[PDB]
Parts: sequence; structure tokens; C-alpha cells
Amino acid sequence: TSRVQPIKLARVTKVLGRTGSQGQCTQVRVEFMDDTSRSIIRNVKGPVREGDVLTLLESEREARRLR
Amino acid sequence: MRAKWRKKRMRRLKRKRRKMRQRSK
Amino acid sequence: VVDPFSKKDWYDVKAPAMFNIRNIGKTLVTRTQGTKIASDGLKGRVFEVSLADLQNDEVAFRKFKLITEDVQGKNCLTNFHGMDLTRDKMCSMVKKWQTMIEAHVDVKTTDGYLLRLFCVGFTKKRNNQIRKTSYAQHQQVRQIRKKMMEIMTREVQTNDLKEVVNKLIPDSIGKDIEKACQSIYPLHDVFVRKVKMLKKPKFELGKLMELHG
Amino acid sequence: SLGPQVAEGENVFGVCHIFASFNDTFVHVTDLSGKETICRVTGGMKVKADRDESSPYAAMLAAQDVAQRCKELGITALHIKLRATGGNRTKTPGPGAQSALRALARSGMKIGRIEDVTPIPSDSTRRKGGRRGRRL
Amino acid sequence: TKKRRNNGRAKKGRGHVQPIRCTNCACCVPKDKAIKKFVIRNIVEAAAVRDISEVSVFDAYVLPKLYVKLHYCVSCAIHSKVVRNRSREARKDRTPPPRFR
RNA sequence: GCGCAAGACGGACCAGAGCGAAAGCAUUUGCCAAGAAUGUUUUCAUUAAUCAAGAACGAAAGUCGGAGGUUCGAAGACGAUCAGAUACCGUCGUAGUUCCGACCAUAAACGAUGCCGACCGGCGAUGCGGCGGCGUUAUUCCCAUGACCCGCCGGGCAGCUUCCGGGAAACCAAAGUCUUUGGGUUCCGGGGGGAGUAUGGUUGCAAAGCUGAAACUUAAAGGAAUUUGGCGAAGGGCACCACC
Ligand SMILES: [Zn+2]
Repeated sequence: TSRVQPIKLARVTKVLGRTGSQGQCTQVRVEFMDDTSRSIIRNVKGPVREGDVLTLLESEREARRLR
Repeated sequence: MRAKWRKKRMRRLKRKRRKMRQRSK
Repeated sequence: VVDPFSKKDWYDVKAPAMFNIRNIGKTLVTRTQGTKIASDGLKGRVFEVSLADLQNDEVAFRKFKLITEDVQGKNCLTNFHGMDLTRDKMCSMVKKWQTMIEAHVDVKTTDGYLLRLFCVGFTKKRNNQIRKTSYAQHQQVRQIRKKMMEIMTREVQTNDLKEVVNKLIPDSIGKDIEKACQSIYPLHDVFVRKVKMLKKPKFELGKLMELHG
Repeated sequence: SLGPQVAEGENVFGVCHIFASFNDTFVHVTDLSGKETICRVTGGMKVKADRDESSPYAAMLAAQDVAQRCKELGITALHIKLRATGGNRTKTPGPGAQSALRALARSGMKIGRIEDVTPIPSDSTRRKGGRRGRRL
Repeated sequence: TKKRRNNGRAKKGRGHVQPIRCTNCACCVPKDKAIKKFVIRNIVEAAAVRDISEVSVFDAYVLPKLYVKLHYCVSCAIHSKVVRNRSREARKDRTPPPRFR
């Protein structure tokens, strides 16, 4: 690896439709706090609302479709 | 057996019959 | 294994004085030891640079080729090697329901430099036009191409390298092409797509020195 | 890496070629000439199984490694030369070009002109495969 | 029976056209029969444009575009779901599919 | 990244556009020869239409003799896949693919629709040639030419629509003017299989091409369309006798 990445935390804003082969995960718009205009879309499973935050180990991947 | 491969098999049989006829003159 | 970039010096590449911006960037080469002289690695090198990085109030869809010839000290004096166009406009000007005219010439300047100019021309659709075809006859295309060849032949035979590459910075050749082909059929996008050289004469130090001011 | 330059007056410009295919990504960095390179890191050097060579994560790791090595050397700005497989095979770039470019953008470098250098031919050479193509 | 008014292609007085190759496959298909798709794309996709403009030295830098032309064999086109089968009454619709964004 | 050498090909422009009897034809320019349509108050006066015998051209593959062989690639050599896999897939690779000279005359050579000629509705368009007209442009005046716009005529590739009409229907402005049955003319089919097979003739270096039966066996083989049907077909929903 030769590098350590700090743990980045970010707040979701809007929940899209549920994706996955078995439909086990949701798709949300994940928005950071280092810049107020930096909002990405990632994949998260479990019950997700609008307002809770997420813990992001790897903060530069976008979302994914059914494949 | 479709028509083209039947034609190819018939051609091979015709070649064998022609060869045995010309060698059995 | 020893670090290979301990023997690398950042040189300076210099545009000729006929351009506005002189400093292009920086390159590097291994030091001299035996069979590898440091000046040889900068002998043949082609720089694909942009036009808006070369000039100030000019467009950004044209590119130029600059070749180094000799180094004096820590400076790489460059020379004209060719003119190209960006691929984005090259596949953005082409559209359906229109035709193309292309001409290529083997013209030589008034000095010992021989060029090869390529040109492309497209179709203008009129403002009050309802027809979507916008095609043309074949003899009109031949006449437009003939106008292109005589314009490109006429305008560079009386001039040298400095004057033709000074004319290459605007589109005056393309403007004269699209103004000559007005009574035949209208053209809306005329540009010089490519410039190539075939004949290279004996190198002269004084001509390159006077090319840099 | 060293010289009489200053880090505040100007910036060092290089040219990076991104070969993206559907099998591997080549995150290459050359000088302004393009003749002599700085470091060449490929997407297969990071992952172990080749199925992850076409993954965007391998291209991000290779781009981050070559970008940290280049900004350790002292090159700050890059000119993009994106290139697909080209020829008669495929005109569409690979899946790792976007991830490699984003990893170069997020590493702290600077980005100049962007252009595509995919070798499109003038209908030259017969393609790989028969008249009926690949059957699957 | 006769499925279409034409023969699934666009030759009326020619008899022969030059062949082209598929993109997903290597199938030799005639030019006027293949389902062309001239897609217009750019370098970055939706959200990397902000990061590119933040890292771009030139202010108000216009982004380039990628122009390729895609030729498909009809089996590889239907398997890629770019064209779908239609009903017998609604087959005779030569209008293009509507674009919105 | 800079150059060299060889062979092949002509992308985007390229369309239900053009030419050609058909097979077919796409880098710029030069030369030779031919042709449709348009224009004509020119020329001859029935020279016309279809066609046994015969004649020209005829994709790719195949054969003989050369030069050349970049890529692709029958046969072959392997690696996986699989119960078997000398198949789909992947890597090499001989003939062949390219050019010349001599052959054969075969295609779903298909618009699966012979050629000539008369009649029989409408509409928007396209390519060519000719005719007429408000306007804009080749910078401001005039005329002719090109470029737009508005219409007409003739030939053609097509398209939309119609309860002309036809058909078993799919459909066709011809596949209409057909029992209210006759415009001229060439070729060609009498249930299916045997069979495009055997012999004979002819042609070809060869492979094969043309001509082409019979005994015997069979009550069906087929064309169009309708309704649940099944799709390892597509588009939307549902179920803890399904899954997460
Ligand atoms: Zn395909």
C-alpha cells in the first residue's frame, strides 16, 4: 500500500432505488463535510434513512449497477 | 441431413462409384 | 540498481522569436560519458505543442510540431516541423447530409524547404433553406478543388518559411479559399488540416540564428 | 529532480499517455518531448489476479503510485493523451481511463490539455476472426 | 411469409454493397443492413467534471468530446438491448425513438 | 519517441442516393471509348416486339504457370471446456486471400415476381435535364451564371394513403383491367419420396456443368391465418408452499 488513508465520514442526502442481484442493498447520494458541494453516490446495504452519516474507508468510488 | 450435406455425401458416393467403374473396366 | 535520474539535467526548450511566448517547457537528458553525448539525445525530438499555449489571443484547436536542431548551452532552440489539427474538431466538423473536398499539394518554398499541405472544406446550409440534402454536383467539387490547388500554389511560392508560418497563425489561407469558392457553392468550415515536410536541406547555423531574432 | 528552477515562479509540465483497454490499463508518464519517460506503472502491477486488471481500482492504484513518484520527482502538471486499443479492434476506451484520470486529478497534480490519440485507421487491414465472427 | 416491405435492409436498386465488420462480434454484415449508432460522448462522465475544472489551470476550459461510430450485427444488437422486437401493427414506424436528455 | 521497408485496403463524408444488361463499381489527377434522360417546327420512312440453332459477359470457392506474400486463415499442432468435444473458445499455422496468362459456368445469381405496349385515384418528397417567376447572396447599378425559395414537364430508384380492383390469405397501384374468361410473344409445373439418382451423349487437365429416367413405396407432404402452448425471447408486476 505504502500509504495510509484517513477515515472519512460523510452524510447522505437523498435515497435512490434499491439495487443488487437479490436487492440486498440501497443506493444513496453521499455528501461530505470538507466541502459542502462534494456529493457522490455510493452503495450501502441495510436500513438507510435521509440524515444519518456513513463511515467511508475508501472515499473515491462511485456507485454500481446490477453487474 | 440438410440438402447441402446430402449433396456432398452424394457427390462423394458418385466419385467412389466412378472410380470403381473406371478401375473395373 | 542505482537511481537512473541522478544523471538528468532539466534543460530549457525555446520557441523561435516569431512567436509571442518563448518558453515552452523543460526536457531532460543523460550526462555525457563516452559514446552518449548529451547533445545527441536532444538532436531529434519532436514537440507536439498547442497554439493557445504558444500565443495569447488565439484559438485552441490548432497544434504545431517543433523540432530541436542544436543546443548552445542549457537552451534547446526549436524549429518548425509541421502543423496539425486536434482530433476533436476533425471528427466534429464531419456531419451527414454534406460533402467534403480534400486537396494535397507537393509545393516547395522559395528556399530549400519543401512542404506538403492538406486542406478540407465542407458544406454551408443556407438560412432560408428547407431542403435537408445540401449536396453538390461532381464538377462543382472539381472546380472548388481546382480553386484550392491554385490558391495554395499561388500563395506560398513567392514566400519563405517565416512568412508562410506567420500566415499559418490566422486562417488567411482558409479565408482566401472560402472567398474564392463563393460563386461556385458556399463553404462554411475551411481549415488547413495538416502540414508535412519531405525534403530537408543542409542545415545552416546562420538561418536558424536569424530565425530566432 | 534537481535544478535551478523555483517551485513558486512556474510549474513543470509533462505529458502522460493513458492506454486503456478491456484487459489492462497502462498509466504512462513521459516528458514534454514524449521520447523519454519518468515512470511506467501498469494496472497489473497492483493486483494479483488478472481479472482485477480491468477493474477501476487497479487503475486508481497505478495512477496514485505514478503520481506520487512524479510529484516526489518534481513534475506538477500533466497533459492527457488518452488512447484505447485502437486499430481495427475497438474505438471505445476501457473502463479504467476515467478512474486513472480521476486519481491523477485527486493526487494533487495539475491538468492541462485533454485530447484523444486512438489510432483510427483508413480502412486498412482485415480484422481478426472469420466471416461469422465469434459465437458464444 | 414476407415479414417486411423491404428485406430488413436499405438497398433498392443495387444488388451488392461493400461489407463491414461488427464491433462486439467480427461478423461480416452489409453496410446498409447494419444498425448504425453514432454515439456522442465526452471525456469525464457526470461528477468528475467538477474535479477536472478544479484541477484545470485554464479558467473556463471547455471540455473535449469523443466521437466514434458503432456498427452492430443484428444479433449482437438485440443481445445488447439497443433494439427490441415490436408488434406486427407497430413495426411500420420509421420515426426515431424520442430524445429527452 | 524518431525513421525505414513490404503488402493489403480506401474509414468518418456514405443516405431506402447514383450508374451499369447482370455479376458489380468509392484516394486526387491525366488520356481513350461508350451510354440513358432532357431540348429540337433537323434527318430516313415502318427499318418494329419476343425469340430454337448459335454468341458475349458472368460473385466467391476450385485447377494449371509465374512474381509476391502485411493481416486474416481451410487441413494440421496444442491449452482449456465436457462423461465423450478431433465442436463453440484461445495461441501458432500450410494451401488460399493480392496481380498477370490459360480454364469451369456454379449461388437464397432473390424483387423467391419474364419482355414490349394501352388504360386505371390522391399526396409529400428525392436524383437528372429543360421552362417560368416575388425575393437574399457571389458586398450595394444592370445582365447571364452558380447558391436558396415557389411551381410545371419527361424518364427513373422509392415512400405514405385508399372499400378502383384482385387474392386462400399474408399482401399488391400491380400480383388490377379474369366466367362480363382472347393485346403480341419466349421459357416452364402436374400429389410426396425414389431423384437431380443409374445408363448413354456432350463438355472439362481435374473437380464438375448441360441433357435426364425407371422399378418400387406412400395418403398425405404442403401455403396463409386464429386461439391457451412452450422459449436457456423481450417488456411490466406478485408470492417466505421463492430468495435476500
Ligand atoms: Zn457482432
